[PDB]
Amino acid sequence: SVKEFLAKAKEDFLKKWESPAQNTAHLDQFERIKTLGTGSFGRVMLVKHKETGNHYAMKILDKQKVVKLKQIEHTLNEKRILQAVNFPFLVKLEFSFKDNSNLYMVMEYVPGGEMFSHLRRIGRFSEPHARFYAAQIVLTFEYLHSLDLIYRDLKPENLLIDQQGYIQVTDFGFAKRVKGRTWTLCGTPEYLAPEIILSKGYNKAVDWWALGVLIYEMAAGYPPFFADQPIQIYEKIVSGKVRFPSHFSSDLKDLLRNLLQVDLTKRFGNLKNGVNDIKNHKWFATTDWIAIYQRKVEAPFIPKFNFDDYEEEEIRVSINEKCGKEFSEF
Ligand SMILES: c1nc(N2CCNCC2)c2cc[nH]c2n1
Repeated sequence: SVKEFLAKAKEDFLKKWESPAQNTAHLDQFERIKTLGTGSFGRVMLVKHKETGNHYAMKILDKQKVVKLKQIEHTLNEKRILQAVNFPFLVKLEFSFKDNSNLYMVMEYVPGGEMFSHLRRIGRFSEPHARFYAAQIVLTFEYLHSLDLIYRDLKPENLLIDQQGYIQVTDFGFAKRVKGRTWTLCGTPEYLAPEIILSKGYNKAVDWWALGVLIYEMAAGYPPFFADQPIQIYEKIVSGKVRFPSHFSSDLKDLLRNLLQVDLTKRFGNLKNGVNDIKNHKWFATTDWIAIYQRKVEAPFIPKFNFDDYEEEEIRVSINEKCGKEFSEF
């Protein structure tokens, strides 16, 4: 049944992967409300789609700046991945379009903010609460890896909490469709697997290491490897020593020791049994996997009807088309 679901999901993905979506919608169809985040070559705004009244998060990217920072192909690959994937815990890309100045990606609005912010506000989660969130990541990585996608950007900041208290994964900035090995040093230091830091190639197993870090951080209220200098963080990561808080259950420690396995060939999620070594672990014994997928489990936290404040700026669109041919495939 899981095998049957994933086989169908692979077919669905490849159809969209090989034949991308047509350009939909225009700027004036959305009322601009508030800036939700800013970056070097773009910003994300809370918008209301006028005709439906639906609220969305619109990513506005400055074309000239994308071209300047050599981010053309990165932008296109990221869009291509977003429009092709379909899973409950991945943010829906609703519309994409472009004008003379900007590229626009209109995504599902996730109102409850980042898990980072939730951790900053409430501290460590109980093991049952950590397990609720962990279960959604497991199923998400199961789905993504079945499509040969490595995520390689798991961190609390990239996990947004929806009105039902469920995770919506944003930021496909480092996501890569790869069969076999790759080498790029990308991602936040705290969450990097030893094989990313070291000169050797890596595969999808890096996502499972990152899951180990996330579960540790949720249950402890701090990351397993931290220091002021990234090099010092790396030294701790490669060394293979983790200190577990005294309140960590035996089941939690065993799962974490197997996820935070320095030898990628011995790491849970990367053995012959695959995801089942994680899903069937004693720590996940109480987890109803179907119920999590269907979002039928009551969440630990429902956001109040969450984001940090940013200064507002109007969308300026030039009367002359910028970088037209460069973004033809967008
Ligand atoms: C267990 N069950 C799953 N379902 C929910 C019930 N209908 C079939 C698909 C999925 C989907 C991804 N991973 C899963 N693990």
